Amino acid sequence: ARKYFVAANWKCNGTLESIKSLTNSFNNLDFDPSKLDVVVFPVSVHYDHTRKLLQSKFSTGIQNVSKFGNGSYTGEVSAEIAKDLNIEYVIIGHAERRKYFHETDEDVREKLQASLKNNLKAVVCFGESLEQREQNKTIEVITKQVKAFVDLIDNFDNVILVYEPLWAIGTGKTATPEQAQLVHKEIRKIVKDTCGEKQANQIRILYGGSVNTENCSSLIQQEDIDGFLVGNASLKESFVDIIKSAM
Amino acid sequence: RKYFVAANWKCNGTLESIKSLTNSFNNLDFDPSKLDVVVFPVSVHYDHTRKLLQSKFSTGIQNVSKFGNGSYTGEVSAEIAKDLNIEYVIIGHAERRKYFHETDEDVREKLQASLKNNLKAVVCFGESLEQREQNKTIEVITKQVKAFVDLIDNFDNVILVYEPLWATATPEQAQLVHKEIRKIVKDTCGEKQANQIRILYGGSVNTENCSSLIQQEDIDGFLVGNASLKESFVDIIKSAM
Repeated sequence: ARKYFVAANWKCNGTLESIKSLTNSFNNLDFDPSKLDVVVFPVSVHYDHTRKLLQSKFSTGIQNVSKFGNGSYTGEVSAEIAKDLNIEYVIIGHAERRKYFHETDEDVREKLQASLKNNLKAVVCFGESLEQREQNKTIEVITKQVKAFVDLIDNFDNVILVYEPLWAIGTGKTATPEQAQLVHKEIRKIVKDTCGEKQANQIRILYGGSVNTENCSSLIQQEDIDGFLVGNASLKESFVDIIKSAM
Repeated sequence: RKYFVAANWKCNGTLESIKSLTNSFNNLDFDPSKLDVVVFPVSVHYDHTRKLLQSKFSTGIQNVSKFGNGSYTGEVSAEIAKDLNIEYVIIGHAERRKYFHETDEDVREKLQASLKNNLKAVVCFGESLEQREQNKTIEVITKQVKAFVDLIDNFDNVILVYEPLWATATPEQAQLVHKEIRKIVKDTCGEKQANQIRILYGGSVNTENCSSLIQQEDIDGFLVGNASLKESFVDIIKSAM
């Protein structure tokens, strides 16, 4: 049994009073952190505020980390600084950062190396576009993307994979649980081949497409879906029910 | 115009190093009504640094998003910065132009967003070594400044920074570029506006060279990097006192 993993990616949202209440509207929900991981990823300038308000059962992290260490990189947050602040998790390679800020697989690899080097846990995202899927390149692109960083994973509890089906985000199309499952299986096989069977069976793989209260239960019951990276729906108080689906 | 001395800590610091350095700084007496002093820590250090620093010190962040709130994982909107009462933002720093491909279009959009949310902007620009070697210094800087200068409303609330990426720079060279920068503001904005606007030197500034830079007619302060990590930074503040 892999520990399930449910993550709130607030993205660029929130406003002091908004957090505060939502963090309290969580919080009341009882769960055991020894059996289920729950991580909240607020905006960097909300981290301290959100960490204080959330109870120890909730893990926290930030939505990006630098590929450079400390030094002359205006605007960046190093893994070193994140370590010092006891920031536990980092998100790496999110589709939005690949798209809008030109993050490559080389960046993902380097960000992951830096994060592990400073005892950080990494939520690493990847996935294929619609036209890559239309040409039966799903397995090809995902293999390339995963192989870009997968040889760096030391402890397989501390690195968590996220499949974001870019092909069914802002495109019209929509992924069924069976399709997600089939890709998740393939992702696990890639980890099996490159790292070993035990490591592949240990590693959490989350679904990072559109997750809400309506579809969450039918996704988590899939064999190789171990949780979610939730966006839009993690801004709502009902997110607590998405946590209950993995409970 | 008020002189303006800014600490750009870049990607440096620890909770402890900031407790002491911020205490060092607090001891130095100065009047915020006569001299602006801004500290730009890394985003995850902002709250920590704001609490420790006394009200006389202004604070800000080292970058801001060009998008508003929404699906932009990793970004900090001017909206969010407003809500947190963050006063200043740095825009268009050389390191972000270089490593993260920030353009003049980005600078312009980040500035618009910042003003739109009542934020003060420290806007950087400057020419590379090869641009300087081909006598394009004035050309590049004119292009870079003109990219955003038509957006400035209150000329106390937007502060220019000339960073000689090409380096280092002597005070005469800096002064000559600063003069040209002011002229661009003068004849593409107005007289009271160019004489109002602060223009900082953003190259390597330390205790040795700070005094000879600030005495130049058109140098109104600094954006200090490396040297702003030290307790001696307080002496760089004294040079503009």
